[PDB]
Amino acid sequence: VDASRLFGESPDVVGIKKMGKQWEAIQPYFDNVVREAKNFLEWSPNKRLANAVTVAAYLTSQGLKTNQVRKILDMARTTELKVKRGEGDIKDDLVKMRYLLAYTVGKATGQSKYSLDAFHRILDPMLEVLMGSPKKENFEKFYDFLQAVVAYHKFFGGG
Amino acid sequence: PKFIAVKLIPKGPFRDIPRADTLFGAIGNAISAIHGQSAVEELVDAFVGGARISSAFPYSGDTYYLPKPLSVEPALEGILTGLDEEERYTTAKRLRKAKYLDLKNFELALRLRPFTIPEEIPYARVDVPRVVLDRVTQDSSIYFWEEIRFREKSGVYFLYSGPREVFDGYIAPAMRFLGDTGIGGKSTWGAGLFEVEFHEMKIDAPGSEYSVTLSNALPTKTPVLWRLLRKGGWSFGRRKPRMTFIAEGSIVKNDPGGMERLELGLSHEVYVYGLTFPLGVELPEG
Amino acid sequence: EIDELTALGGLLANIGKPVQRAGLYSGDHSTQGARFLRDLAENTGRAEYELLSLFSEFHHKGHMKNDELMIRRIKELSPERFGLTMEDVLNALWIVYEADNLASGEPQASRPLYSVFNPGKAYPWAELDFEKELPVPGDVFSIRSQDYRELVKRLWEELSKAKLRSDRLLPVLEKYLTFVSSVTSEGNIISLYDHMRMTSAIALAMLRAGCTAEDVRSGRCRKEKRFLLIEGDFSGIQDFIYRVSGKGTLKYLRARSAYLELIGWDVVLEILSRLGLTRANVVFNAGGHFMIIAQNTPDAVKELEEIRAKAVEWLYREFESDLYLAIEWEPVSGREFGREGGKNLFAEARKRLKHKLTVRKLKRFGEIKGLFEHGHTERLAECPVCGRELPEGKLEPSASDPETKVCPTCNRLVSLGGNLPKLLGFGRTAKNDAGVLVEGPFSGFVPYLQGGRPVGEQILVKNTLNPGEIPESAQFVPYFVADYFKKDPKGGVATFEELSMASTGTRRLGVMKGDVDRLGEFFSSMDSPSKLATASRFMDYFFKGYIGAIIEGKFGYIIGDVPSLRDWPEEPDIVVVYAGGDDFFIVGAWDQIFELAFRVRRAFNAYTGGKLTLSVGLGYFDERTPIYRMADVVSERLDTAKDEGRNRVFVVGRSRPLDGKHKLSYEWNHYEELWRTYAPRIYAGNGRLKGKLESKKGLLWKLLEIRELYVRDPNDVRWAYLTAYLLGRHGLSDLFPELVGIDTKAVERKEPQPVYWVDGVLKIVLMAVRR
Amino acid sequence: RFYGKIVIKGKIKAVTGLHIGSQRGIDNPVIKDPHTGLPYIPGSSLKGRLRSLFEILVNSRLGEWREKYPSLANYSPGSCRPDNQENCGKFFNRKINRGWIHVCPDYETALACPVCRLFGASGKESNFPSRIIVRDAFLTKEWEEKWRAGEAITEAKIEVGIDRVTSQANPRTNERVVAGAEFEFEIIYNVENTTHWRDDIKNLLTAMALLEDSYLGGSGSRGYGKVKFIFDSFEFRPLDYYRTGKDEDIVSIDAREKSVSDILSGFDSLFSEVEGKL
Amino acid sequence: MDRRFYGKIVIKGKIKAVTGLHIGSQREIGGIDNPVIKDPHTGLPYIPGSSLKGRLRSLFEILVNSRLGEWREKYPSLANYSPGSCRPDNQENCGKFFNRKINRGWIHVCPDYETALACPVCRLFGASGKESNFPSRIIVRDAFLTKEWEEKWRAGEAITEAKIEVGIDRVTSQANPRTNERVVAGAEFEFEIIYNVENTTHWRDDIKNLLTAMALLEDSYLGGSGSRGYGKVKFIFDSFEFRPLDYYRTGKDEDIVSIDAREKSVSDILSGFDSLFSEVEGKL
RNA sequence: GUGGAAAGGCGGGCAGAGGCGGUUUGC
RNA sequence: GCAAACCGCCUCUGCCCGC
Ligand SMILES: Nc1ncnc2c1ncn2[C@@H]1O[C@H](COP(=O)(O)OP(=O)(O)NP(=O)(O)O)[C@@H](O)[C@H]1O
Ligand SMILES: Nc1ncnc2c1ncn2[C@@H]1O[C@H](COP(=O)(O)OP(=O)(O)NP(=O)(O)O)[C@@H](O)[C@H]1O
Ligand SMILES: [Mn+2]
Ligand SMILES: [Mn+2]
Ligand SMILES: [Mn+2]
Ligand SMILES: [Zn+2]
Ligand SMILES: [Zn+2]
Ligand SMILES: [Zn+2]
Repeated sequence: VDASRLFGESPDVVGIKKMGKQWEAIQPYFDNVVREAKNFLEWSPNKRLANAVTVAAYLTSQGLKTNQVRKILDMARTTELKVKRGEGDIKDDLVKMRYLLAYTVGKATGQSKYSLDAFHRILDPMLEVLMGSPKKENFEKFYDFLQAVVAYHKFFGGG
Repeated sequence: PKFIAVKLIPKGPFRDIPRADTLFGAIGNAISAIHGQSAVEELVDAFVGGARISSAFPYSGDTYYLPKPLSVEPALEGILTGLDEEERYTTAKRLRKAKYLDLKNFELALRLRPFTIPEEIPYARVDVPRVVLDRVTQDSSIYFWEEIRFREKSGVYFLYSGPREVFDGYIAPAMRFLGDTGIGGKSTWGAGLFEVEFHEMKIDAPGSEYSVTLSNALPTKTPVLWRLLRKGGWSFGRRKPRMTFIAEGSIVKNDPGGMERLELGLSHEVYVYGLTFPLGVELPEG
Repeated sequence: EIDELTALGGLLANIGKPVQRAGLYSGDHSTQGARFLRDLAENTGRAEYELLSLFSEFHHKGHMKNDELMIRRIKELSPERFGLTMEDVLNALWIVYEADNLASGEPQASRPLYSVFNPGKAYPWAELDFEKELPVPGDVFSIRSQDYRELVKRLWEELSKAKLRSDRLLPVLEKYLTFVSSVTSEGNIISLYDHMRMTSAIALAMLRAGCTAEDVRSGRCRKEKRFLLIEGDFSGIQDFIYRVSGKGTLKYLRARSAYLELIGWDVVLEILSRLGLTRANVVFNAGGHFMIIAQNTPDAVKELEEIRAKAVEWLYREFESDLYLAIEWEPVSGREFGREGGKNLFAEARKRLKHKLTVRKLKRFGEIKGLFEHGHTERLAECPVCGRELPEGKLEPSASDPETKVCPTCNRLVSLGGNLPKLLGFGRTAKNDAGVLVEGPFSGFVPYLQGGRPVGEQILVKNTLNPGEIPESAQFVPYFVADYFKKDPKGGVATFEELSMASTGTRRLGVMKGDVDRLGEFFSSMDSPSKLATASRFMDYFFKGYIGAIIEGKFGYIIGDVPSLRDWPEEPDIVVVYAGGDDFFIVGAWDQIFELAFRVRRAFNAYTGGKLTLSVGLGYFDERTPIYRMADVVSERLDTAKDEGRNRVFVVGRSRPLDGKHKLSYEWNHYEELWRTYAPRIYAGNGRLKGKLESKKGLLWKLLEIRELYVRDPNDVRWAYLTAYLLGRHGLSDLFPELVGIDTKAVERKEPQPVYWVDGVLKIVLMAVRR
Repeated sequence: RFYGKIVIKGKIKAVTGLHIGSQRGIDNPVIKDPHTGLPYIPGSSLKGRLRSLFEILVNSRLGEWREKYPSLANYSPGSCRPDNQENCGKFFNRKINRGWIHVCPDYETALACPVCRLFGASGKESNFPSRIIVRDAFLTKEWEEKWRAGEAITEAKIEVGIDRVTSQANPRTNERVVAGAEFEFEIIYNVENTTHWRDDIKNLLTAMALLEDSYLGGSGSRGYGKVKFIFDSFEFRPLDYYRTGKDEDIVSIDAREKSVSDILSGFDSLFSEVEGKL
Repeated sequence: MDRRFYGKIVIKGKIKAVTGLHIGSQREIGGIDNPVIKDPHTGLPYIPGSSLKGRLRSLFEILVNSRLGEWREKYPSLANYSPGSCRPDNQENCGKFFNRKINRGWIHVCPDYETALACPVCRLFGASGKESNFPSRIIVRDAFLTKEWEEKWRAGEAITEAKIEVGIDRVTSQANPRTNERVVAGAEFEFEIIYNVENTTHWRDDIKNLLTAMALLEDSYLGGSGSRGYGKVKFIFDSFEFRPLDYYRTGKDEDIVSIDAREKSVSDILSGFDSLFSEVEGKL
């Protein structure tokens, strides 16, 4: 019933809002299918919004405190300020983004391990593609995906 | 026939799509400014013994629009015989109501063939509100002023037939002066300004005893099918009396019109452009 | 006279049908129709009802046999008491008999009048009084004899106190016999009035044509062009009325529509009172467009060309090529009225005549002969209101500001605009009389006030069928007009600056314009003159009569529930500039114009049996925009909702992507479904929002900025997650749940998103809270 | 009589935000192109703000310009609003609908006034046209390519109104242009008389100097103005140019010069070829 | 009636946020709750003209409210005002000093032109009104960062921070945290106030009345929760200049320049006002 | 020999009031 | 041997006035 409620593009946005062990594997195999999507610059279409609904649904069932993610959300913010005719190289700052991402999972101790497990599992294979990459492209598709994770985090009852 | 399409590429909003009486008033003010009084009389004598200009018509990116001839409203049962009656009524109602046609559909409308309308008119009549402010107390006084706001690649153009030395000596210097001053409207607000390009238009018009006018004509005899246009403008502050033109698309028969002179109390005499721009057309039985 | 006895012959011969449905005597209503008129001649009547009972007894061919049973009864009943001859009174019965078949082209039951729009739905019997009763064609009920017994009782009262004369009996029969069927059959949609109004029209036009009793007996009057269909239309009405400047705040502009309708009646009644015809010969007169059946004599063709000459040459002197009246005529025969074989002949003669109206409007003032010839006239100026070129010296100071030098034909309309509450019609007399405000092409009209005695040979009375204080030697012409208007604390018409200061929300002017769609195709299904006359009054009565009864707040169960911001008040600030024909133009407060657009059109869905629709254009403007600009926009917006799926009502000026997939006009069933969901979650009633959303409009104002990212390009999906975040932190996950996710089926159906069709429910409710 | 058309080109730099309203999801929209939605500065909003600033400049110097300009002797400093009659002895003589504005009523008086000679008058049986043409300043192509790239060009700023006693807040929203937006302006002076054309340029460049320290449109006193003119090139376009089309007009060069570097710091040094052809 | 022009007294300098500054907007997906306003082009915070011109007016209307028996002998149209507000009786114009309902607040704005010509508040900040409408004489422009705080933004220093505050429930000792972005203390903006000299009779007072409101602003706060630390603004003046009428016609540097580059805002309204503005009085 | 000539969508309005990064006990 | 339970926004306002 959990994989049947998660169709290709958008089966139900408010249907999953009213809905533990059902999507404990159905969303996680889809998060592994999101982890199978190693090329971030592979889906200009609705698939980014289709993934990020299923990405943020597996994490809203766990904690995923936004105030701990804001160290990365302001890291994607201040470097998007560097996109708007400020710099041309975020190579010295995506490593700083990945340094604080290890500091993100390295600080949150307690019951927020499996929430930060999939948060470590999804972003970092896309960031390794972003290592030797341009920044005007392959990052806009990443950051529009990065906005869509937090946007459905609040819609399904997070904070 | 082969004409010369004088394109006008706008540098702002117009006040109205110009007409043939307010292009010849604008050209005659241009020749009186850069040549003098002795060349305006040579200009009026060239439109009598020679060829003339048409009204201004819109375009949109090498799709030249031309007015729908009035020859097709009595024909409109016979034009659309090959259409089923569930939509033949409303096809002919949007076709009788139309105002402009493409260059291919104009050449079909001259021969009484099935043609289509355009979906996008290249401008809009927008109401920009202005205000009047006191210089001491900043007191507002709103009034409403309407403009013609064109699209990205669109503009207006008119046609010219005649000899070349009349064009290259009078009309071609007039359009470079009139690009920096305006064509009607509040030209001190940067309204009637444009750039100019000279091109080549070819129109397939059939040969018959009837013809359609592509300009305001002021006919001498009575035309065959017409659409009245009652206007009269201004001339150096003096007001022109309203005169009964016929709009473009009207059908005349061996009728050249005639430029009428007026007095108006000025030093010179004021000519109102009453000549026609004929292209052949096919009619029904009346 | 045989003239007044033929017109009152065919009009008063099919009477006797409603006493057969009531059962007052032994049947075969030609027998009872004689014994109803002959009974009326006894008690409080003259001896001419004794002779008008011959017409109601020698038709349907049941008595006119062997040409001798007619003589034995008309011998003792003496025509010598009046002036008629034995040959003459026998001649008029054959004229009425032939005219009965020329208007129908065709039992023993009691079956109602079926609707001309749906033949499967029928009308209950009602009065034509335009109060409390919208006749909605419902389930077919056999009308009881207790209802026809009360029809005859009200009719017996009214025929006695009315003068035996054609202009006095036509409003009597129009009140009572409107919703009575002519021939009691299955799906008969011809009214009994419109079969008697069109039998007396053909019968008098046969007498004027000169055909006699042997031209009827031998069939000579059929297959010979002895009839003549007059049809006339005004061209330039939209440029005539609304093209005025920022003067005359809605009292003048409402008097432009009343003065144009007086030009219409001054030409129609000039044809009737000069060809010898009656008002029954008018098939219809609906919206600057009329149709008259006349006679085909060379004395009439010579006189119609002089009526057309003097009317056009009048219009050009007064209205400088702003309004034209094309009048045409087409000779038809007796077989032309009825359907022959399977090919309709009456719609064919109506298309031959409509083609002559088309080719004459393309020759706009050809019969002037000084039209394209110039002329030196000195010292001319323009009226500041309407912009007509007059020689100054004819200009004069107005009554509003004495500095403004207006033309004399617009000081007569500001005064007439001030008397529209205090006006029960007009009196039509000669040009050079006292008391004449406005002048038509043939006759001057005097204002018939509330109190006073009228003057005029023909007295037009508005919105009633009752000659109250009219002299007994004058002609009564009843005409209807939609005359609802908001009043100020004074008695006069409200103002553009006063209607828009009682709108629940921001200050805008509400201007609507809408007409019946594909109506000319419906009028081609009519195959007789009586069926055309039935179909052209009921559509005319909706805009003439059944549009004031909507704004008064009636029709509660038939309309039901509509998109309403505030509840429907007892005094709606709504001004009907015009309604009539098929179109209406109504201004008012923009929060009640919007409700009335879905309240008129829901009432039109039940007036017709669902088979005809409206299409409404809507605009929201400033008060200080002039009405020549607030009409050219809505007429463009009316045509915008008409070159589309045609059932569509434009609502608000909306931006949309340039792909061609999106359309600016809501369909009617689409938008009304989008009100039942979206309104009870963000709106509560009377200008206020819901709970847990009070002072939270920063959601809803910025929600349109989310939608404007969709308008730039629908190829982006950025509006989908931005919707879910802004609804998220406010706790409003239940409100608007189908706006966060995209619709996968909609792209497969190639239709716009639900974020596209949510603008016109938000934007109306946004601006109807204080804004 | 016609001699040429002095063409002034350059850029308008919105150093602070820009509001020019229309009153039609922001409660106060700015004007926009009806087809694309790009904002623009009109010609009416830029000519009437040059005229308003220059009429106040002449109002303070009526008695001091009596000998360079005639028809300033007919006027007294002040408005005609208390003594409610048009064309009276005061300076703001014409009433349009509610406001009083200096417009000279005669051809031979507007030809001697410094305001109505340049900005034009209306008259009764006079109708003196103006000499400058102020085009609509649209966004430059550096800023339309930023518009196509998904950036925003107009923000939404939420001010408030606060009671001095209870501190009740009452907010509204004002859309204005993002600070920094380059425009492209255009002013075409029309040389009718060859004597007083130095005066009509030094008066036009004076009203641009006033406009840099004043505001253009919107609230302004709350910081919705701060316009700054960056000139690009001047032209002359002589009478010989329009007859034959051969490109030998006089081009004065100011690639990056101010409105103060152009008015006396270059006025003889740049227009020396323009003065030589008269 | 009789609006003139003599010059534009331009007051420049630098706004110095000694404690953290906060001027907020309404809501980007991830970010700090209650955000500071920002320039949409450069992505940096700033101070509006509206948040500075209205704040100087709000501190000055209250100071005139407390003296309606000392300014009124020097300023007419203060006999029409009795101290207090129109909050009890919901009329616009009565004898109370705060005589306009803006939407729900009461703000002293004079109703007419010739009434506002003699008010000490509304001759400087301007007014509105039916049939007569007195515009302002000062214009306040938006204060962006200085040039030395663009470099610190490019170097990577935090121009803002995120202070977290807790509204403690009194009985249960329950926390309730939320975040507040604030411009970091020591950050330095650049203000711009331009007084428009229209009458040479009364400009001595309108400069002193403008510096009166500035001296009240260094003692009060500017934006945000300034009763909890978020204010403490300080003015560092650069250049009092005059810009006479002959400046805009010639274009040479004919402007009178008063130099007080290292002085205090109360050290300009101090006795020595008529010494620093001695050359301005010689030009009128 | 231009349905023309002249006309600032403008004046006044603080995103502000209130609020200790805290307490509870153990796993 | 050392940390985790909970708390992440609450409630007021939201265009007036003039042509
Ligand atoms: N007195 C009136 N006031 C307002 N509208 C009216 C009045 N009388 C008629 N109308 C309506 O105005 C509409 C417009 O008429 P008209 O200007 O002739 O347009 P049109 O008939 O479609 N053009 P054309 O084909 O040349 O006649 C008519 O169809 C009537 O329904
Ligand atoms: N009540 C009426 N009785 C008879 N004729 C009418 C009536 N109302 C309108 N007409 C005429 O019928 C025609 C309807 O024209 P029009 O208003 O264009 O609608 P249409 O032809 O059906 N096309 P549409 O625009 O979709 O309504 C016109 O010639 C009107 O004058
Ligand atoms: Mn018509
Ligand atoms: Mn219709
Ligand atoms: Mn219609
Ligand atoms: Zn008039
Ligand atoms: Zn002047
Ligand atoms: Zn005051």
